[PDB]
Amino acid sequence: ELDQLRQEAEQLKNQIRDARKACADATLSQITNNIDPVGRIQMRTRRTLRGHLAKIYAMHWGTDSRLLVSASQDGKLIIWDSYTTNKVHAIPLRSSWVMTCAYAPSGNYVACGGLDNICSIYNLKTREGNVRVSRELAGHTGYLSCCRFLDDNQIVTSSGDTTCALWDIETGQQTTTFTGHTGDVMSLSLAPDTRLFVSGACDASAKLWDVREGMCRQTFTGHESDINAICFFPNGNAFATGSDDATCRLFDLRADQELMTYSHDNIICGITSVSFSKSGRLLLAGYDDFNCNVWDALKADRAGVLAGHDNRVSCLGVTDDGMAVATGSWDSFLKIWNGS
Amino acid sequence: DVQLVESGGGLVQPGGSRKLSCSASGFAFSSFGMHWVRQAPEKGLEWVAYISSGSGTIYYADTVKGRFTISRDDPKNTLFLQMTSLRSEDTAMYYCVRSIYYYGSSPFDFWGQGTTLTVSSSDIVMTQATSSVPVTPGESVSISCRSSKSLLHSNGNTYLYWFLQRPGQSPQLLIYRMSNLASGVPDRFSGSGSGTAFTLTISRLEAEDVGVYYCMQHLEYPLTFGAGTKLELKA
Amino acid sequence: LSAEDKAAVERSKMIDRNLREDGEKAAREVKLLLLGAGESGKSTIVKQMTGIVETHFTFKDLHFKMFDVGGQRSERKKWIHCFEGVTAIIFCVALSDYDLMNRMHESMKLFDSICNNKWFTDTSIILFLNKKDLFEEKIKKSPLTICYPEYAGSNTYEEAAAYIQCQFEDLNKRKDTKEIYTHFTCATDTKNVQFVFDAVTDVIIKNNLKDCGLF
Amino acid sequence: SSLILMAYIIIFLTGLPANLLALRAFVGVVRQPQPAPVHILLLSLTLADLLLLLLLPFKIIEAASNFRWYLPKIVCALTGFGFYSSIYCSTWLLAGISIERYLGVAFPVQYKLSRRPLYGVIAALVAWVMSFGHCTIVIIVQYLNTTEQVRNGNEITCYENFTDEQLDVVLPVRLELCLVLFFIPMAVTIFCYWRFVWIMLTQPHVGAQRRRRAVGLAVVTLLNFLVCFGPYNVSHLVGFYQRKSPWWRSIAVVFSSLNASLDPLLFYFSSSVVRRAFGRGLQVL
Amino acid sequence: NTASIAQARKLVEQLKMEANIDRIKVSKAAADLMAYCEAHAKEDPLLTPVPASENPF
Ligand SMILES: Cc1noc(C)c1-c1ccc(C(=O)N2[C@@H](c3ccccc3Cl)SC[C@H]2C(=O)O)cc1
Repeated sequence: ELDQLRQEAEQLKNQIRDARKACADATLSQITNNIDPVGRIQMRTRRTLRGHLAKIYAMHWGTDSRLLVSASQDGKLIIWDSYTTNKVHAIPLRSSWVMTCAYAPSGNYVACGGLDNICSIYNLKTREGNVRVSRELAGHTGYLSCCRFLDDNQIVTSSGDTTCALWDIETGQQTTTFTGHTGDVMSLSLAPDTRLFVSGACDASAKLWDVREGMCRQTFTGHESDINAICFFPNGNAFATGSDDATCRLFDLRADQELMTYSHDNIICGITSVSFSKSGRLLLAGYDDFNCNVWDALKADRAGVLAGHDNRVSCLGVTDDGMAVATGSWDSFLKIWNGS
Repeated sequence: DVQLVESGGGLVQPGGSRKLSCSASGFAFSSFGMHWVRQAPEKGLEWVAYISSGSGTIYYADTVKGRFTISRDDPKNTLFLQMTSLRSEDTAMYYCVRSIYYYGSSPFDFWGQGTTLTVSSSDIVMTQATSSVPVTPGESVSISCRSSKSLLHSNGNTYLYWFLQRPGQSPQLLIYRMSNLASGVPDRFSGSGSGTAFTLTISRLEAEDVGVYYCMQHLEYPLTFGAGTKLELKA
Repeated sequence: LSAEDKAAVERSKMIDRNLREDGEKAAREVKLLLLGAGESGKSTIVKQMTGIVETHFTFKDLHFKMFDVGGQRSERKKWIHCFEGVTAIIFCVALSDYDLMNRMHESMKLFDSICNNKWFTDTSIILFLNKKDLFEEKIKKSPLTICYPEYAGSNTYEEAAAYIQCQFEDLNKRKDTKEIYTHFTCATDTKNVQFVFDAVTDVIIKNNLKDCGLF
Repeated sequence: SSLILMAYIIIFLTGLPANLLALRAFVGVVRQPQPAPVHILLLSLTLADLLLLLLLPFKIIEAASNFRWYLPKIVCALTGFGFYSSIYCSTWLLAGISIERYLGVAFPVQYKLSRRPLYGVIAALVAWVMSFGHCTIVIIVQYLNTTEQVRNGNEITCYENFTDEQLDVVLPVRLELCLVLFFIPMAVTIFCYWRFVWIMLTQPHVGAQRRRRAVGLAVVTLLNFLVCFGPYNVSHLVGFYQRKSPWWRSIAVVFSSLNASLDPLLFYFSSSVVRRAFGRGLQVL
Repeated sequence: NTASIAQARKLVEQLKMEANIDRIKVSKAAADLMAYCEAHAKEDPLLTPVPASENPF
């Protein structure tokens, strides 16, 4: 009987909540009071990158912390040289409605996708001087939202069909299909070990999946709106969640509950991109008020404001070594921020 | 399949004119830079001219400056080298070499087959080691190289290129930027250096590894090839 | 800069020329978005001129791009901001669906949300009330009382069609800055492309005055 | 002459600071992606106005001296050359902007499809060549006919006192400048604005608020052209008939200087309230 | 119909396995996060600015 099963679901939810309360001894705010505050952090732009003729929707850093890839609505992917502000490549796209981009760890391939429900993958190390597409991944019903590279043969893709999937390069088939999300998922972040990933959906829930098997290990709730971005903590057992409301939540995999909430009354705009620092002490989150806010990951106190864009910031990026922060917005401008 | 075919060679009287054509097929010719390298009979290699992708950047060697002019036809995918006032010192095998900004550098990975040409009648100097080194399979061979000016730029990049010239075959690039390995090159080749002194080490030797080794610098333009080290079988 | 550094810099400048050429060409193309509700005459007007289908046609030496997002089957508000800034929005509403909760109430609800959307506060809406031929044969027996209960007019097509058009005209609160164009088309109609050209002509005029700083 | 001095400083203290904000805003647009031909004309107009404002202190020195004072002779020739040629350069540039506005409403499809920044460069250069070319030809003939030859620095026209003989050559030149450099732009500007106003008024699908903010601005811009540049070139026709240099030319130049200050204000459109919000926030800080 | 029953039983199985997992105390998890930040603080360019000589922007 469906009614009995529905009632049993509430009982299981109550048991999980009771277990979470039992393991909740103290709060991170109480333990962090004795540590020295970070203070005020001043960030100044160093290199500004121009050439895009439309709003920038995605931007991913390379492994060498020098090459940068950005996607725009003009239908072109530009490989930027951060150090010298140069265009290594300009990959035309058959569809000018992309909203995601990815950089392979080896740098040989660059992936993109959008409303065409195709995750095109382009080869950058061709014998010829041009960038040629390698494989067109088809099988998703909803719009492409995010794509991440685990290796040169497997890519994890999250679409708008409330279903994530893991693809293969040699064969355009879905090796593993992830199901369980009741709403649209518009972001995805991969763990450093390339074994688990967290997807933020429209039902204000973050789900942790395993690549090898495909079932949901844990589920995280607490938000009141659709989650637009998510990013794994440097350590590996935590992640930061940003939603359409004006708050950011940090969840711990081992605790399986919310740790600390970053919010203020002066902010009434959502977060479009969430990123961390190399040491994990600094939390950087974009906002729709044309400003990027730097949050303390341990004290929930603001450290600095990155206000250099005249349009909404859509993507955020921190290099592997943590020596630079790249911020992209809808003003077709890319900026790199660093301390002094 | 990348292919470069050179045509337009033959007997030329002194003081005459001749045009060399290098046809490019199998790759994007518009985005690829082109170079002309000539090899005199039983002598080494020397740079001649270079044309950029947009044909707006052109350089010429001091010897062939003014007399030689280079042009390209992107729609026809054909390289042109018009020559005037040919002397007896221009008798050499001309090679068309493609270049592109790849991996942060401009390698010379692909070389043309070349065409015969007989005329009947401040620069950095790269000093190489002895041009006669007897080698045997299974041994490790190190080839030394020297430069008058340090090749280490302010960006931490050293501009060195190593080329292998098989007997009767076009030269093939092995090591570029003194540390990187070109595509298709076996891992047995290693390169190292610091400023002016450079060396190339081969771990395992093979019968197909014989030939003449050349070293060139891409620091300034004015790319001077080395004297050339020849490897011969001991037996 | 070194020898190869200058070549890399020159290569970037060549891409800049290509980007500028592509951007200028793309700026001369009028972008249109098709938002038919449940295939309510959406496919009967494409021939008269995969997730997203792009239709390209030229009228009076003007390039037109038509985008169909009816097959997305996802959340509308997650990608409705990507189409912000289009020249005009083409809306297709059937007229024979009043008899068939109701099929036009969904169209009215869908029209209300997009017309009042933040990203489309100034984009022109081109309503296409097609399937008017079937309206003649359906209004004779089935009246408009089933669809609209607050109807006092007769069963004549002249006044009943205006009532349906009127109900789609007071669904926008920003009447002082956004204007909705309404037309009654059919399968045999051949002037539908002409109406779109006149509709986008006004938008170009407003953009032309914006560029010169007058407005 | 007492009130002539006062008006010059008012233009200088208002036109100069407003021009820098206008120049900064217009320079960015040209450097912004996809510039429009009208934007280049707007940038050229500000540069011509700034050139006029730069030489304004030289005019402030005059009309306030006691005869007498310090003033060089080469400076008089150069100051008058730059000041008056900028008026004619702005006159042709304003006509160019009026041409672009007319082609917008009249031929929106053709204007969108066939607009390139190159046309704006040519239109500006025609204004540069016509305004400066006529003055340079005038200035070289002056010294070529003066006792001191083989130079073009000029030694006359420090206070425009032609006594009894040079009047036979200035008046024909003054008439030519008015009929060519003014009447031709005036005919184009009047016709273009008259056609533009009668087109937007009868345009069916235009909001009521849009028409009021468009027809009113066009009339004001047309009125500024006929008021600021009116008396200065009318005196050229009056001088020929009267066979003497009119005495009210100094007042007419002040009206021309009003256009340099007023032009940034005409371009201080809805973005101005953003500056007011920016100014209000700056006061709080 | 049968679709609701199949969906309902899948959620119950999904929730049952999630509940029966090992969990650690919040304080222990919070301490681990603090330890990682303190250990890697010296190698964080964002938190600790680097001099212009070693800064490649
Ligand atoms: C005398 C004489 N001999 O040969 C020529 C030729 C002239 C001669 C001199 C002056 C004029 C003359 O009225 N101008 C010219 C001028 C340009 C630059 C600087 C000063 C002046 Cl006065 S253009 C504006 C007008 C003015 O300033 O009102 C006409 C003709």
